[PDB]
Amino acid sequence: DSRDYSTELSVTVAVGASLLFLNILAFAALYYK
Amino acid sequence: IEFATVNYFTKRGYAWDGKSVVPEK
Amino acid sequence: LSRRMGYFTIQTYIPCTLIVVLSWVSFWINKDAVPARTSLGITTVLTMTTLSTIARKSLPKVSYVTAMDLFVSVCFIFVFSALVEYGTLHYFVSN
Amino acid sequence: YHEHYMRNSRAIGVLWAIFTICFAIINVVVFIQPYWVGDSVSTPKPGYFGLFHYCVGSGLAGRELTCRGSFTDFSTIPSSAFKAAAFFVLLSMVLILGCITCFSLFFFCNTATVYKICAWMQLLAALCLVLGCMIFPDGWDAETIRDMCGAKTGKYSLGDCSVRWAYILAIIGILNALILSFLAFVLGNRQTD
Ligand SMILES: CCCCCCCC/C=C\CCCCCCCC(=O)O[C@H](COC(=O)CCCCCCCCCCCCCCC)COP(=O)(O)OC[C@@H](O)CO
Ligand SMILES: CC(C)CCC[C@@H](C)[C@H]1CC[C@H]2[C@@H]3CC=C4C[C@@H](O)CC[C@]4(C)[C@H]3CC[C@]12C
Ligand SMILES: CCCCCCCCCCCCCCCC(=O)O
Ligand SMILES: CCCCCCCCCCCCCCCC(=O)O
Ligand SMILES: CCCCCCCCCC
Ligand SMILES: [Cl-]
Repeated sequence: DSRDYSTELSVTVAVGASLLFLNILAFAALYYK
Repeated sequence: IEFATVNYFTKRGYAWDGKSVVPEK
Repeated sequence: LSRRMGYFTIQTYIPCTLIVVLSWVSFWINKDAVPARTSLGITTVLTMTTLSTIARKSLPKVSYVTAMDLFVSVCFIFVFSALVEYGTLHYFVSN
Repeated sequence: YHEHYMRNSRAIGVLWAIFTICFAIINVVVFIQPYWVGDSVSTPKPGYFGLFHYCVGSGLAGRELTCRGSFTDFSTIPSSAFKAAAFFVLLSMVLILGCITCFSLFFFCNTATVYKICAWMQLLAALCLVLGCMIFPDGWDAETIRDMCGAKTGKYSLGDCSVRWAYILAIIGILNALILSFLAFVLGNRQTD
């Protein structure tokens, strides 16, 4: 087994950034009067 | 659970008194 | 070896869940039916206490919680909370 | 304009609930899955460990990952720091599940009150998650963690091992929790219009 963790961390950071960016879109819809 | 459902729809807290006639609907 | 769960599903989990549902039934009983709701809550607690005795029959006297013990304990907390909830409701509605 | 504002507020509330459920899923997954730290090529033994659980290899050119640890039995947890971190993460999970339960209160209670209740409870869950993530490294000086990772490890000293997906997902959960708390606060203060 290749004992490296980059693709795993890559997908984890990707989904995390996706959820975070969705929440920033929620802020964008919110603060916009 | 059936008794719970029955009790949910019971309006009056007093039972029939015997003497009084019930006007059937 | 892996344990089978027909025994524990039929005799422990389903009864505990149903006793918890019967504890919930007290909320739908009309307020001011104090004997009915009090009897329902306390006798559900008694039934849960009776059910919690057979959980440890198979096991030795291990000094840690198991999954079954956790489930039974949470169900006991739920029925206890229901009874205490009705007690608080009755006290604050009477005065 | 009023109907547009109402539709936007309703949609943002629904999406906030969806993201709250997603963060609860994240919190449960990081609490359960034992992939907070992981071995490396320089690690003498292979294995990993979470908040409380830990698997280690025997070291005979095979996996044979003996797994020990359980939050339900605090004796098996390697260190007091691990116990405290696991307790804090559990408390955060309980808080977010409590808000998911309190979603039902939108039927009866005023929307501002429920929004602010989950705002505060998500804030507390975020602080508990921060405390857990800050306290968890303190236990790296435990004898078994040192044995697995190596002698270079210590308090706030990763050494040879590497952080795996669960720890970074927990950090993402902290950020998402703080964000959801702020979003709930602003939603509660905005629905009055
Ligand atoms: C696997 C995970 C499973 C987790 C699921 C757990 C389930 C959790 C329990 C219940 C959820 C449903 C609750 C629905 C409640 C929504 C009810 C609602 O819409 O209320 C209205 C406000 O709308 C509003 O802007 C409030 C909007 C925010 C609502 C937030 C909850 C949405 C949940 C929708 C589910 C999405 C799908 C998720 C599935 C994965 C006004 O009300 P109302 O004038 O009459 O009086 C209120 C007072 O102010 C005066 O009496
Ligand atoms: C009352 C509502 C709002 C919240 C309920 C919180 C529940 C879901 C929490 C409280 C205690 C938790 C348990 C605590 C310990 C363990 C042992 C671990 O090895 C697996 C998860 C497990 C079994 C947890 C599952 C989730 C749990 C049962
Ligand atoms: C925990 C579950 C307990 C079950 C309690 C059963 C009582 C159900 C009462 C609701 C009946 C349906 C009411 C319909 C509304 C109406 O009055 O028109
Ligand atoms: C120790 C717990 C016993 C169970 C108590 C159940 C019902 C408690 C009701 C609320 C008590 C607190 C109200 C105090 C009011 C006062 O000052 O007299
Ligand atoms: C796919 C893994 C699902 C983990 C459970 C999620 C629990 C959500 C609690 C509302
Ligand atoms: Cl466990």
